[PDB]
Amino acid sequence: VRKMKAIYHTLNLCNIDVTQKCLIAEVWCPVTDLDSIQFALRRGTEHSGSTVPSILNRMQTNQTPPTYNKTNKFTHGFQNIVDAYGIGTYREINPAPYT
Amino acid sequence: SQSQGIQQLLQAEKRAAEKVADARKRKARRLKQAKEEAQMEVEQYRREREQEFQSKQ
Repeated sequence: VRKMKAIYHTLNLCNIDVTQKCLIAEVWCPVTDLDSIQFALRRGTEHSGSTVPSILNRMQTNQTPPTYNKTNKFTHGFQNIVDAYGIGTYREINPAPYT
Repeated sequence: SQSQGIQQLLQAEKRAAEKVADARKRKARRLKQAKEEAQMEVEQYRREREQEFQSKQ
């Protein structure tokens, strides 16, 4: 139930087109993981009976992107004590590996 | 390319709307034609039954 709720809430945070039963949304995603996203989209739409191409196309990124630092079971804690002071500038040098 | 995708989808939606409204206009026209033809067929029936009456008479 929680998952369904999250899904619908996510879809609310979108712009539903008026003239077609199709949805456009902008998303942030890792660049390196874009292929993984497209494969996931392929599987998702394949489950859907309409098999819409569902093509995600990059836009001239020009708003401030979020700062994504990949962490694991070990490094997550160190990243958090850094984040506690503030979130680094996009493409800032991450101090955590030295912390 | 999304702004172009947007423009393409808007053009497709424009055409779709035009095609459906046109179908509705056609529906109205066909309905009127249906009534006109029906009345002509009714007259044909009237003529034939009048001829049958004359034969019987």
